[PDB]
Amino acid sequence: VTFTKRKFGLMKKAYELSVLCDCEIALIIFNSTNKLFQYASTDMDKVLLKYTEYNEPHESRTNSDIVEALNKK
Amino acid sequence: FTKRKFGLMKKAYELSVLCDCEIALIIFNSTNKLFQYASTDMDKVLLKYTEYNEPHESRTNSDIVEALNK
Amino acid sequence: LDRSNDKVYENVTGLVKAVIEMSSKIQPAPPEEYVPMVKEVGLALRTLLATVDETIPALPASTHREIEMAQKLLNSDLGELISKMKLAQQYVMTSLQQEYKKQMLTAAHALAVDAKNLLDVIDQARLK
Repeated sequence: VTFTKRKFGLMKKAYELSVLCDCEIALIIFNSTNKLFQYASTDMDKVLLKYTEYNEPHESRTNSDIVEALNKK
Repeated sequence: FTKRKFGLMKKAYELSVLCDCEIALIIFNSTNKLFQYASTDMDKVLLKYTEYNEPHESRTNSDIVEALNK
Repeated sequence: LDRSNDKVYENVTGLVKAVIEMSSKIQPAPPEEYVPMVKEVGLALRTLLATVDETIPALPASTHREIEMAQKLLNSDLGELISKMKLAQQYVMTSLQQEYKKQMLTAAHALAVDAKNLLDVIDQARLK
């Protein structure tokens, strides 16, 4: 309904970011009924294999972090 | 870039709560510096992905550009 | 053509899958196709190390650093496996395709060995 619209708008902006700032992006979406929707700017498997090799800290955000951030403007 | 990054995560959160979805987001920047997002927990979402053998909608850059021209 | 209610499609697809599955185990193994296989190795390794990270503090201190070293040995084992996979892809149809297929299988052997030792080291830490 509006899920298909908001899902595609997410994949579109991820693609824009991958080209504008030269990034590798993977996107995994499970819906309420546990169907899989996925987007990758290059190859999903390559991005995920490159993800596991990363034994190192980095920025990690979650819904809790996002909700707090939007509660101070 | 940093605005584009937070804007993408902010939009991934909005889809998570407005449509009840578990979402993982993995970003490598131009120097292979890692940034990530998970609506609930990255460990469980990826775990859920590993056990998914079934068919699904999978899209790449070529799919987006084709759709963008309608 | 909606397939939500087609059992014939379900069984035919299931039949085709078993044939493809059988052919992939008999007839190896185009590099570039290695990438999802090694990915699932790296994913299953991550959940194990994160399981250990949250488990170590419940174990005695005298075993902390013997466990942390077997972790790093498994990390090097993975990066080592990834190095050989990329070499096998570079030589898809050359004299050394078989050479790096063997070296991947050596790094696979080392992953099983150094994970079993990680298990044995933790089993020892439990004995209190």
